[PDB]
Amino acid sequence: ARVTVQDAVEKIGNRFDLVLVAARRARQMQVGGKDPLVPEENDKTTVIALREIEEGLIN
Amino acid sequence: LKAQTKTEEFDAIKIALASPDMIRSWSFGEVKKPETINYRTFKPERDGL
Amino acid sequence: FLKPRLVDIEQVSSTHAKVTLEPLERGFGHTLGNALRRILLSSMPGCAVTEVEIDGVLHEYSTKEGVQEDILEILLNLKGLAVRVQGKDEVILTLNKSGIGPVTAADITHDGDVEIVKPQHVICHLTDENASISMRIKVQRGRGYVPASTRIHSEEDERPIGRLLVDACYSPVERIAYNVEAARVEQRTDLDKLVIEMETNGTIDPEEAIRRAATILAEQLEAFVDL
Amino acid sequence: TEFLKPRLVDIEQVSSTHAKVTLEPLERGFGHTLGNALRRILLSSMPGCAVTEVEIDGVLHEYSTKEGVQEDILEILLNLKGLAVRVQGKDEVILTLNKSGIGPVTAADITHDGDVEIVKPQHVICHLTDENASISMRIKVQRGRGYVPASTRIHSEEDERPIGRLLVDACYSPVERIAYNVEAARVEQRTDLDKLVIEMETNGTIDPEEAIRRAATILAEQLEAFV
Amino acid sequence: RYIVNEVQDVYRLQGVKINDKHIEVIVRQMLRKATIVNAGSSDFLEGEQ
Amino acid sequence: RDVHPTHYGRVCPIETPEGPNIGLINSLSVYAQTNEYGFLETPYRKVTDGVVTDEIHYLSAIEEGNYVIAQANSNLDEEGHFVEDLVTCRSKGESSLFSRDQVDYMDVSTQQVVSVGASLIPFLEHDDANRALMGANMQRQAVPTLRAD
Amino acid sequence: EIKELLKLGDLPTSGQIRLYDGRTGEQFERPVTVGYMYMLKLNHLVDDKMHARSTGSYSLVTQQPLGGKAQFGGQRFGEMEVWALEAYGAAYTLQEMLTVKSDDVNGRTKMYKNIVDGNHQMEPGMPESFNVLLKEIRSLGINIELED
Amino acid sequence: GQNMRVAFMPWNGYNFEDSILVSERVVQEDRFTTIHIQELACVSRDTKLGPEEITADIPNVGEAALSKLDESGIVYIGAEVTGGDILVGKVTPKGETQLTPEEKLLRAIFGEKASDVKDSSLRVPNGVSGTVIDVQVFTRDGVEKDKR
Amino acid sequence: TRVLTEAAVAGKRDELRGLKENVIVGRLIPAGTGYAYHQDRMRRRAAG
Amino acid sequence: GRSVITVGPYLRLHQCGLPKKMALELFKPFIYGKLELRGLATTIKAAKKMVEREEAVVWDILDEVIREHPVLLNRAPTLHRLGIQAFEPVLIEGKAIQLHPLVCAAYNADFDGDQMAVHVPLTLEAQLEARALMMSTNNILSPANGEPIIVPSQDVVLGLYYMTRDCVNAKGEGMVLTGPKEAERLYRSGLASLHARVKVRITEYEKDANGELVAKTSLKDTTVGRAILWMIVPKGLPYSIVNQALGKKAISKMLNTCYRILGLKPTVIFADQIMYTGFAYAARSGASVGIDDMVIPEKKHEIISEAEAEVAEIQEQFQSGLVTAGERYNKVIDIWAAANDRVSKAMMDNLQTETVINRDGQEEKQVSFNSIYMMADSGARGSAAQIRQLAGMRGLMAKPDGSIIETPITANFREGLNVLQYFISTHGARKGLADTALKTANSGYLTRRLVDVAQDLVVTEDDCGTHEGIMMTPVIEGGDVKEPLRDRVLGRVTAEDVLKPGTADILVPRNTLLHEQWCDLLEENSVDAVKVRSVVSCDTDFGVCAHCYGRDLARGHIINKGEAIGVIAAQSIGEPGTQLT
Amino acid sequence: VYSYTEKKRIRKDFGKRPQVLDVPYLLSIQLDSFQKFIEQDPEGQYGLEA
Repeated sequence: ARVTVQDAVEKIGNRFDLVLVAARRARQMQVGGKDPLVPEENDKTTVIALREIEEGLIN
Repeated sequence: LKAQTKTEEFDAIKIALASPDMIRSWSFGEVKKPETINYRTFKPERDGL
Repeated sequence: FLKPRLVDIEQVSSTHAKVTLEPLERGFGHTLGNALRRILLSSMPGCAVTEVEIDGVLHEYSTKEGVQEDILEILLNLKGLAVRVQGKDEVILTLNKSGIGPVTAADITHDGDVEIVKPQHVICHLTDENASISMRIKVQRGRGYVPASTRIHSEEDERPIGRLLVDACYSPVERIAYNVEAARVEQRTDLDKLVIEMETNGTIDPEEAIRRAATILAEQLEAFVDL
Repeated sequence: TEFLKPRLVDIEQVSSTHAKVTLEPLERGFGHTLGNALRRILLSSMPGCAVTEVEIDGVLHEYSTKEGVQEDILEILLNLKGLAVRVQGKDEVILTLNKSGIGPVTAADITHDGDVEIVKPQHVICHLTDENASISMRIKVQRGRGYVPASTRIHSEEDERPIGRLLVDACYSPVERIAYNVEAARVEQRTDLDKLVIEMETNGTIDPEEAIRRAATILAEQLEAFV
Repeated sequence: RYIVNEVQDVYRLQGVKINDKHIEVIVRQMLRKATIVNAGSSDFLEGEQ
Repeated sequence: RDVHPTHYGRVCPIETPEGPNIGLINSLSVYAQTNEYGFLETPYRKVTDGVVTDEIHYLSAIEEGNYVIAQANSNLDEEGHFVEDLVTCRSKGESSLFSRDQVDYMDVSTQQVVSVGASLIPFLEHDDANRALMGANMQRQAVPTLRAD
Repeated sequence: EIKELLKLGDLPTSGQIRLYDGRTGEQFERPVTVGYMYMLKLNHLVDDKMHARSTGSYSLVTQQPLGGKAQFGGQRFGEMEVWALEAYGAAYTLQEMLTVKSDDVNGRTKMYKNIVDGNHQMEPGMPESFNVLLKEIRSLGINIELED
Repeated sequence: GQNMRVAFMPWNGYNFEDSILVSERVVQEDRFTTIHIQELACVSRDTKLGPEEITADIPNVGEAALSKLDESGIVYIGAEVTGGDILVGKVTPKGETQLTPEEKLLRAIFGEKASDVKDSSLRVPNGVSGTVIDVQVFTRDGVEKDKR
Repeated sequence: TRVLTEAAVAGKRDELRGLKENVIVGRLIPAGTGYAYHQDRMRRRAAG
Repeated sequence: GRSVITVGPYLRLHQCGLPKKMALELFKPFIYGKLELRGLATTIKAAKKMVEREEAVVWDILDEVIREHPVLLNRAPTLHRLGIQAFEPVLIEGKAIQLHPLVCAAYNADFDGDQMAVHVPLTLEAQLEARALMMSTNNILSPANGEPIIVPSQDVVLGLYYMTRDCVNAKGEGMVLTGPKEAERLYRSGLASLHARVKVRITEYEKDANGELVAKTSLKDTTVGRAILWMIVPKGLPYSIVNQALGKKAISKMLNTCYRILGLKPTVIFADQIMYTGFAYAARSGASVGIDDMVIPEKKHEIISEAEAEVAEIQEQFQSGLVTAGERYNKVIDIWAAANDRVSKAMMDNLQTETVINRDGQEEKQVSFNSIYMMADSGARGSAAQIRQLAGMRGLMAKPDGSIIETPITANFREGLNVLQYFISTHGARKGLADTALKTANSGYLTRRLVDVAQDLVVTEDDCGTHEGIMMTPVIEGGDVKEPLRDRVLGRVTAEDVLKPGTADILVPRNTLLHEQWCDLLEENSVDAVKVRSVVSCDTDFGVCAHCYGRDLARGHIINKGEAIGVIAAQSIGEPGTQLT
Repeated sequence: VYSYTEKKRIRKDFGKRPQVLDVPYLLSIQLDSFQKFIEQDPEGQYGLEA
């Protein structure tokens, strides 16, 4: 589980458009799109997107 | 940059005054008979509301 | 190291006793003290009223001609029955009583497996001359605290609508507290002793009590050993 | 009575620092009767060793310094309390520490006896300046149980008439801190269960895995006269 | 600066420390009206933003 | 909503439940008797210039605030008469000092002043009465137990 | 008077006796005031107000809230609580709270039948309230305009 | 209320003034139990079509809904009524406005009350888990009801 | 009513900008991501 | 939905605890979507029946959708922005929302009946703001200044006073220590007293460099308490701050420097661990009350007796004709108040050092172990002034007319004071109650008109164009500074280049992000005039620009462009508005 | 002094003021008004008669 996502806040400073990014991304992981690369572990796709921001691979 | 020429989000509303013609643009019928019922058959009066 | 062991169990009564442990090493008076205390305080095999069918019952909240309290409060008394079984999973105790007198725990159909420890335990009274009561107290054995409320969602398909579901309080114990003091053996520098003052209404023998608890700890440690 | 068998045991091992042992299921007073159990066992009775007795040569004063070492002599001694050792066939064993040269006197400069099991030779006993400096000390690891004081258990040496004994509180504990988390656990269709998540840290003597194993065996030993 | 010194004074009996920007946001809105004094375009007494 | 010593003996500014109907209650007393029309009479013992007679009287709010009456805190002894020669008395509703040769009344019993919810609480003089106000509310909500020890 | 009574035989004149902690058996420092006192439970048994309701049935004619104090209860979201939402940096929950989460009768239906299927993102739509004000001004002579 | 053992000692967390630290004892022994009886009732017959029946049965339901309702349309007193079980079977004359094309003619030739009637009973309000106790019913003055 | 006519009388075409405005209608206020759209709408309004 | 809050100690700082079944009723929707996504459900109808049967299937799925759900714990009646925060629900067996104690300071609540509602984020939008800008562990700052959301203000901090307590009666006081780790293990067995003064070899970090915390060797002498403390302190925090007397606001600024010098995360871990240890020592310090723990001063009764025959002397000086009847009252008032302050001069020395114990020498004087003293040191809830008027004479109150009692209460609440005087004290009760009651209502209405006028103020521009601002100065009135320079400037933007006691050397260029470091400069220089720009002088049309507001926000960085400020200010002035009568 | 029921349970009375006037029916004001209300009244007792 995550205790501090301040890292995500720094990779993408918008903190708003950031939500629109993961917005369309959650859409891909649901309605066709593409499969979630990082093998998920209980964490819904919303949190999975959170993790992808911290790594900064998909923005 | 250049924006989108397609519908993406709502916009600003202009509130001033409009002409009676502007109004009639949405009229799709003229109500004639004022009575809303058929009295006998429990049914909606045609040519009415 | 001298193996942990209990000396002669200080028996003052059949219902309540206090185990005494002499060969306790540094800290075991407290180790086993609480390692047994908690289990002894909750999970223990007891016998409690599950379902009872009384005859004169339109509804459990009725005033039967001849009894001081509710029909359900008759069941309230039945909730803490001091019955002791020998092997049955469940057993039916018939209670029939007609005549001027307090319906004690002696007028019940005394079955061989049903061993009430306190015969004079008055449930309810039957004071009217020409009145009568007749019921069947279906008591079973379990452990812990299990209520018919958490069991009421099903109805269990009841044709004999006299089968009222009541609270199964499976706790023979009531008073478990441990004390400590200087224990002296012949070969050792310092040992601790343990005196667990346990109270049981009269369903499980004091030794069988500490027996079951210790055994459950053994099984709850089964899986805990594998890394 | 009802019986539920242990299921799902999450061995969350870190191999060195600690281990979080999850276990199911623990009914009313089981995450308790078992959690408390381990705490006391780990802080009262457990085979562990560490340096207890130490003799430099004669100058044993708690606030003095010996030319060659920049630290105080007493502080050298607490570094010894940290030295993790474990003898299993002998009670108290006497060694010798001889080192002379530029560099910190690590625990890898001691005479390594069979009984003595220095798991962390890296632990510097005392820093040594760049010179010859013939530092010497009769380091002496002792076997013990959990955490017994060396302030009351002071042996009969140069302690009575004179003053030349600085025996420190040897860490006989293979543990450092105990913690636990109890949250709602379940059984497919049972009511409320507790989840036994015991967190235990070791000092560096034994690998947590077998430590949990050693502990479980000893509790079963406490129930050898019961179940 | 006196208003913030006076209302904060009240807060001195209250032992409160406020980032003064806020007390002033309230004050700025109370001064949204700028009575256009000199004769010009709008009017001679037209109060505006 | 103010309290005044002229309520000592009939009205309880103390007892007034918390919630919707607060402040506007001021309870009726146990020794209180609603007059034939609208008044209320308060039981006071007639102390005639020295001897406290056991004759109980019924006064109004006008007469109470018109005569010198003693509180329930008036130490009598051996005979029932004032052992002292001075006592705190309400002349018009003000607790002041009066001579024994002037006092005309004294409160009958320590209860001839409060209500059901006031008298019910032991040692009211020691705990605050606002807690009795809140306590007033709590009284009319006591829970039904099965076996009442 | 109290004390006179307690010395008759041999009693705890000082109801502040020393307590043995049942957790193990140690004694606490400075014996405490312990004994029998009197409690007073009220009629406030939460089972008269704890009638859980968050999602059920709303009104027919309009967006009318049907519920009282005991049964069928629900948190009253008012215009002042609206300002609370308008007071925090969280503008997204604000959006929800006055559009799809608490406005459109069609908005929640059209979205609930999709969250039960799973899709983490929503779309506004058209608030019927506007549809009232909108046509109303049309009778007067006002034009709504949305271009590009 | 009740008088019992009370001690004064802070535990940092479990008793901040109003927070009371209670021991299993009470709730476990029914030494402080309160009893609660609630009341419900069903409005009567008369419809623009005809009379009504207190069910006298209960059409097209599961096994449970039958083992409890007798030929009077009432639930067996002393049964298990929790959550939202059926209590009183209430019949309601469907009506002209509801009739259907593919069903007509049956109730025009075959009989009379073999279809026009439906089932709109009443159930246990969410939040109740007890036992139906007293039942008092009354019938059609002048022109007697069914077997009831 | 009064303020309604107060603006209508002259025709002060307020583009429905603001908090409370977008509150009653139920749309994005020019704040945070809402203003994102609004800056793109700034360049979009009264232009072509 | 609605719910009550409770303890639940084991819950970490970033996670709250929701009750099993209540959680079910509210997260049902997501369960359905998740079920037909993983491959377990058929249709929504089939899924409803799954929850309908308590399927072991949904239980595992329940774990998956709650154990990591950034939720909004919103309290509707909040007259403040930071009253709406976020946490992480956990499968907890209970009937209430177990909350982490170190957050209650922010909510200004306790554990005894606080009603809160739990809002479910239906879209990732709400979810992302939830753990990002709403999370407790992610916004330990206040829009008023540098107020750390996370701070021990309960007996948990009093528990820490038992930690950093210092009495001479301590076994081990004299030996030396080289390891903080074994110090904690010295107490885990409970041998050397936690009050033992031991010479400790500590490593202290202080980041004065560009990306490097220069450390240094330091030998100090502290109790085993602070020794144990040090073991979990993030490098960024200098030893100086933790070596003190330890108090409510003291431990408050502890974490404040810790954050304003190092960062967020180290503070998170910090807070949690202390919480657990704090509670341990709080238990060991059971503060008792009831008749048995209160005391009476040997000087109280004598000074009252002095001022007793003394007023009897004034009674006689009235029968003689030296003072007027009115001047008699006020004079008596003065001397009883004089006796009142002398009652203070008694119970304070008494209750601050009378406890003496011998160790390593003769009986040394140690701070009273009396719980009243510990309360008057760190503090939790309740003023030691009313406590003062519990063990000492209450003094004077208000009369049924309005003035002040001419016949003071000379008794104390340790004993049971008299009917009549307490009956006049009954009038005092009246007073208090009523006031609170109505003022709260009209105060919220005050903030109503406040927001009614400031909601149009949202930050819409980046840069304005004004070189003007206001003169922020430490308005020193009377003696020492009252309203400082730092807490009026902290969080804003410099209006213009401010100077040092020296000219032609700027300490804060006009364009600067004003925070701790720059405010530390405002404090170490002779600067008295620091002009900081505000919205009142903002040139921005229809709003304010980012460069005019500053960095003040849930975060300590650039203010969002579209961040409404006028609204959060009405709230932030009406907040103390409730504190006004 | 002691009646049929006082044979089983007695409350320790302790009054400081030797009384002459003893406690009456607790709910006087209420119950006796009911008696005046619904009864045969030949004159005009406050109740149905007044």
